[PDB]
Amino acid sequence: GGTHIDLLFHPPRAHLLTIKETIRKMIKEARKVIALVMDIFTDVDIFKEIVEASTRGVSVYILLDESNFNHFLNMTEKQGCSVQRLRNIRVRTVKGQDYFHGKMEQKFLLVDCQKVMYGSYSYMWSFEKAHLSMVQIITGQLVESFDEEFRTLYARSCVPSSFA
Amino acid sequence: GGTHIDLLFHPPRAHLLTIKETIRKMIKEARKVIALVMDIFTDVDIFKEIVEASTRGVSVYILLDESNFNHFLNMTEKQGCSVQRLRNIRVRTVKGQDYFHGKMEQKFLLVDCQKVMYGSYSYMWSFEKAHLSMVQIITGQLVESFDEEFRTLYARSCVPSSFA
Ligand SMILES: Fc1ccc(Cn2cnc3ccccc32)cc1
Ligand SMILES: Fc1ccc(Cn2cnc3ccccc32)cc1
Ligand SMILES: Fc1ccc(Cn2cnc3ccccc32)cc1
Ligand SMILES: Fc1ccc(Cn2cnc3ccccc32)cc1
Repeated sequence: GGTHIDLLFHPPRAHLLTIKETIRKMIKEARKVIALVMDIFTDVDIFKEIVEASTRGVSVYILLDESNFNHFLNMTEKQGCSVQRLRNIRVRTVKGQDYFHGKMEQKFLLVDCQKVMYGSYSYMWSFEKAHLSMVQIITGQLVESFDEEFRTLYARSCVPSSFA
Repeated sequence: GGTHIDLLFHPPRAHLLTIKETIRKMIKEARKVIALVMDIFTDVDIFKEIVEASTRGVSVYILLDESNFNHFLNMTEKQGCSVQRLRNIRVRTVKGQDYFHGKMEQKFLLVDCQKVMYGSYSYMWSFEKAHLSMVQIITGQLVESFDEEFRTLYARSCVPSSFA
């Protein structure tokens, strides 16, 4: 029981799918649980995929950096898709130490305790159109460490102010 | 010939050294080559460690995101340590597509083609004092993929404007 890792790139290099298509595919194929940790989440296509997973019965847990959470909120309002009236999705924020706002600079997508996407790709249009990035697709034993990290971050997260 | 990965955290969790102490240690123990890919590099302690490696005879290659390269330049000026009169260090910039500046959102430290630190820790004071982050220490076969990525990024890099 070891670990397997493949690298994907943006723009793509020697693989067939873009990182975004891979994210959308990983979400489409979720059966049970999506755990997501993200610094900025404004990408509407990835959001729609997540909402769709939630309607299928997949439990979705999202931890967002506090300082950027408004951008996600704005986007869900645009999409006419309040995350509070979506039963299967739960969202909390994570912050670092203030001095200047400290941030959660972590991101990864952890699906069905089976597969992780970890890297520098944030869920924003600029990462499709403008930025160079890279991710790892991880399976095997190291996925349990991402599971543990997700739980550790959740334990230090807060209910976003917005939410009543 | 497989791959080994350990995780480090900031703030630290179940390991003795901080990520920064680990970065400084990895640089101290470099024998031959440092290859560094960084989005923002303003941390003076890590810089001093790199300069010191260079004086020992270690070849140092640094690829920085173009849009933030001025912050690195500013810092080297403050430190009275021009990277152009340092024989063993070479620095080029990498950019993404413009629309709004596209960025190289990649970072990793690759020492002696043996060990990689990959994760969300940027070489700035805020990552010591303020932000939550995580890295992987990688050895074994996957290190060759970081070597290849470093070379691919170098091939798409430019001489920084500043430099004559
Ligand atoms: F492992 C866990 C799985 C679910 C919860 C409960 N929960 C509620 N909202 C959440 C947001 C992000 C993450 C978790 C969340 C706790 C731990
Ligand atoms: F799959 C794609 C392949 C190429 C592009 C457009 N493009 C070309 N070079 C790029 C560098 C960074 C970011 C985007 C880039 C978008 C999607
Ligand atoms: F693998 C390579 C190792 C060194 C060079 C030559 N070079 C000169 N400046 C550099 C900056 C960053 C990286 C490389 C650099 C090319 C390829
Ligand atoms: F090794 C260290 C251990 C703790 C601190 C100070 N601190 C405490 N909690 C933090 C969260 C995010 C960032 C810094 C933090 C600095 C260095």
